[PDB]
Amino acid sequence: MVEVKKHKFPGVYVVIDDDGSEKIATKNLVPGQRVYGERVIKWEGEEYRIWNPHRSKLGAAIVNGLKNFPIKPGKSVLYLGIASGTTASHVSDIVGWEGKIYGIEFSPRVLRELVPIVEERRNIIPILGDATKPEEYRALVTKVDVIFEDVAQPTQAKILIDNAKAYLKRGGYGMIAVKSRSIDVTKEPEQVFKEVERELSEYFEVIERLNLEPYEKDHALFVVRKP
Amino acid sequence: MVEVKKHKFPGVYVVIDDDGSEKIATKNLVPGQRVYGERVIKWEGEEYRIWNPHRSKLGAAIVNGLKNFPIKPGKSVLYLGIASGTTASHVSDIVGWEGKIYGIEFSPRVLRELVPIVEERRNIIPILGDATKPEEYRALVTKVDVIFEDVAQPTQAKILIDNAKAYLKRGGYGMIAVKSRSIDVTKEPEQVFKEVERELSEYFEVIERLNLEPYEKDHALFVVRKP
Amino acid sequence: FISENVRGIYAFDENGNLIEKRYFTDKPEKVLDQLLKGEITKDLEELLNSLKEKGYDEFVFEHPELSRRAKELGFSATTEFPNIAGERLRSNPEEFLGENWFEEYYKVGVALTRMRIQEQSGARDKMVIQAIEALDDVDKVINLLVARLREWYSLHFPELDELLPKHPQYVAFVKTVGHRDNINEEVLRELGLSEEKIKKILEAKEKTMGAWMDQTDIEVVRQLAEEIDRLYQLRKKLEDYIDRAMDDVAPNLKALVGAKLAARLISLAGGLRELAMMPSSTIQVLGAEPKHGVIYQYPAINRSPWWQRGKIARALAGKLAIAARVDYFSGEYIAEELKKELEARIREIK
Amino acid sequence: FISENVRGIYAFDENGNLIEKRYFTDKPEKVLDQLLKGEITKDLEELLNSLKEKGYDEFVFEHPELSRRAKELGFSATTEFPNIAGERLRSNPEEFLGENWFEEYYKVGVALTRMRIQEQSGARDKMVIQAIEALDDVDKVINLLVARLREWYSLHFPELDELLPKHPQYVAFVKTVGHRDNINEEVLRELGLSEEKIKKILEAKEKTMGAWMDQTDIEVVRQLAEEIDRLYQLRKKLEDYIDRAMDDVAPNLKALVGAKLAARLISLAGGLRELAMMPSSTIQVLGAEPKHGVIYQYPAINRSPWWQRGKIARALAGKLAIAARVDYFSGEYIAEELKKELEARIREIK
Repeated sequence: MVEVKKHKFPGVYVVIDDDGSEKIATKNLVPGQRVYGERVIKWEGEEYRIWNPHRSKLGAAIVNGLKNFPIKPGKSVLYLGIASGTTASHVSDIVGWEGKIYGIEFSPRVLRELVPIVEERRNIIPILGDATKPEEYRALVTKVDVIFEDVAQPTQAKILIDNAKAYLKRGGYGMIAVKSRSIDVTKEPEQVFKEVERELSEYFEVIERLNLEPYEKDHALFVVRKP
Repeated sequence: MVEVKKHKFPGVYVVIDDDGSEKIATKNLVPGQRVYGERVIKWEGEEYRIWNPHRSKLGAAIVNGLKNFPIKPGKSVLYLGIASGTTASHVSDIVGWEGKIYGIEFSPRVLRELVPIVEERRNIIPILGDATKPEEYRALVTKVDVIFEDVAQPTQAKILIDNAKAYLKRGGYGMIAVKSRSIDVTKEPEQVFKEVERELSEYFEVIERLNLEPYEKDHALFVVRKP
Repeated sequence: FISENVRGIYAFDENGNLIEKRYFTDKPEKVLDQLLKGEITKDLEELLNSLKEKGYDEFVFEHPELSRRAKELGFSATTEFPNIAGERLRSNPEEFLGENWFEEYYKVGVALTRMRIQEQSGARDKMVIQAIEALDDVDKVINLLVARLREWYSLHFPELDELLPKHPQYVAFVKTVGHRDNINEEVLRELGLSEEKIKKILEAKEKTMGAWMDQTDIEVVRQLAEEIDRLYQLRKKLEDYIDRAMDDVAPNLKALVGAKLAARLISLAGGLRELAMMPSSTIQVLGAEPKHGVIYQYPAINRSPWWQRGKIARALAGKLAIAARVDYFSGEYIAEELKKELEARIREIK
Repeated sequence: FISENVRGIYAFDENGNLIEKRYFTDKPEKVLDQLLKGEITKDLEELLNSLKEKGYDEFVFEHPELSRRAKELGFSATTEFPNIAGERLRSNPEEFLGENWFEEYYKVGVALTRMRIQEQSGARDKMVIQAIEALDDVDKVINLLVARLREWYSLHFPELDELLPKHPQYVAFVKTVGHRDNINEEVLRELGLSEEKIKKILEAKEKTMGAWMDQTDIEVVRQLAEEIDRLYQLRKKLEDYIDRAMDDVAPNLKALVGAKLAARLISLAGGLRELAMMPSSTIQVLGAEPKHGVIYQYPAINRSPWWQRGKIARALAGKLAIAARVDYFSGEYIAEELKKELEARIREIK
């Protein structure tokens, strides 16, 4: 009994199947292309990719009732920590052919998997780089609407600010998935999130904060806006 | 009671000193120059070098009453086995500034000693070469009047003939000091000299043969003429 | 003032008005792969020289290592990021590259990434092990030949042996100056020897009890020197490879103990798999048995007294275990967390 | 037809009439030092090409190795000594060089001799010993590195190891073809591999179970190959030196057992002096102890059964003793007598 329907956010689709459960999904921008062994269902001559919240943080955030979702069609996003492109393949679906995605990734063997995908998904520019040194990829990107960060780095906070005060369009959005134990393995999660939010308020206008449980332990997706 | 007097051969001089003995000598072409620690005596404003028959084969030959001596002033001689130039320094004295001497010598460390001497004694051209391969020095010499050979080589005989039929002026002379035991250590000296003379007669007109005793054991200086 | 984009190097004033652009003259990837890291290239220079002859003495790059290389090259420059130049260039791409500007960024971007990333392989760890083995082998031959060089050239200048105990120097001497009679003061200077040593040498040269060498004798010994010199270059190439390949093979391990030490662990273990299968305890004493524990070369450990060491080696082996695992499965970069933790626990040990 | 003199190469017809001379374009010594031994030089060639375009297809040199190199170069030539050319050239020197013709012969003559003769030295035997030691050292490194090359490149083409058991080949392959995907038939041919092996290789290449290498991985291994290749060149240079120096040091010894074996004797003995001080008995077993007697490598000995050997080794050691003595005192060339005698006594042993 597969059935698809629109979702609050443009590009995102809701879908309930056989098991009666409801799931998230997106419109496959490159029909026939699979990125991470995702589940795909044809609605009506069109292909939808089931956005698995267990494989994507952004996914879990949406599933957990995320309020603000800056990533809309035609938007330009600077994705720090693009890795293999699992969750970035969905923002591709969303952002669509008018949207642009500058993906940065430090680990080459990881960034390598995404390269073949961007051939047909010329939506994303896979860039090998280090989010702590934004200059080293200054010639490869342009000011973006949204910055999406998901890096295993203690410096996480400044990274978003550094990259924002260099590539984020003023009055632009920023989404960072923060892992408490990445910043301070000793401190308490709630103690940490309180500081990451403070530090972020010194430059941004923290517009939301959502926990990723039960999908992620001690993780929090923040969304902010550039003054 | 030193006293010098002329000798049968031009360039050669007889001399009797204190011990009453008589010796051979030549007119030092390069006054003040000593080649092998020879004895030098000033006659009258002029220098004479005592030609030691114990250090030179040609010397012993003259001292033993050699009859024919083709090496005269102004003559050109192709000396095979020039070594250090001991006996060749005397033919230089004789042959004089109009005479020419192409000295061939296989052993470089030996030929090296002569090089400094030929600087002022520009009478001789020290040539590093192998008398068995006359071609390998064809560009460095010209037809000569006399060929003087003194090489420790079994092939001794042909060597003189090879070099003669390539650089000896027709009706030209040739002098070879033959060491019996160099040709055949087993055969008898007299048996050997008989063959070296036969072999030499097939191309030359053997004009003389003189033994070098008591100066050299089983040695014979032959002189021949090119048909 | 000075920024770059996927097509070339642009120059802007103080008002955001172009002054003089300069498109790359070699493949954009090849050029950017240097300009990005702060290195100066052919085109960047000409663009500068040209701005000079146009009444410009002030320059500001978006990358420090660049401006640093710039000034020491003659141009007094500062460093600001993002500078007015790049801000303009990144705000209005179409204004300089066209309507299909993003498709260009995409082209070069991808090209540059394929350049920088090695292609997949099932044995690159094995390949890193051979390079490390080669490095050791090369060190063994350098010594064997350098000894031969010292013993041989000392027949002609026995005194130089002790005055140039540093092999690279001794090698450069023989190769450069050759016969002991070419020893000037400017050549001994051009080798970078302390003015004092230049004295002990020039002095030892006049009293030298060594044998005479002629041109032929000297040339053969220089051939030997040249070869030791080419062997020193090979060594650098092996190091350079180890460093690059370790990025594909074990980036986490490289970030923790450096590419060489990491490569060494993998070699002692027999492969990255093997390394990932070991427990902290085994990594702690890996490669040694008087030799003990190769991970003891870790700067934090070495600079400490034997009694403060073991504790640290433990903390390290525990981090290396995690790094070896993630490097063997995903390659995901997590060493920064790993490092923070290890750095904090080492401060406790003190 | 074609002969040479101290100024240049001349050409004469059948009547002794000059056709076309050609003065040397590099120092006369440098040129003659080759033309004399039969080697062809720049000037000799042009002179030929020029005679060709003048209706001449027949040439006759005074040196065989020359005419031999001539024909295989395209010019059908014979060999006659002395040929009409030289006979004229040596009979009337003034007719081609002037009035001071002998002073020219003297100039070049001396120059050529100083070129060919090494300057005096008190330790050239010591210098020969180091070259021999270097040769051994170089062989040791070639093997150590070639092993490394085989082990490393086999990660990408394990099959090639056994198909090219001859190191120089294996080295040339890696260096020349590089990545296993550059294996054509013309490149494997250009390496001189038997058409049959080219099959076993091309075949093993399609079934190759080896790992993938990218450009970076391959380049580092080629660097290693290049270096092994430069080491093979150094080796030749050491051999070439040993050969030249032995001419100053021990020409007699060189003529009897060859420059390398001679050099080896001197090294085992510790110097030419030491060698001269030994008796036949000690030379007979010099350098060995299963290894025995280095002089056993003597071709006449080796090609004989163990029971015919000792006798010969004795005759040889006796000749080597004489040669070592005269080489150490005068350097006078007597090896031809020495050889005749030894060759006669060896015929008795049979």
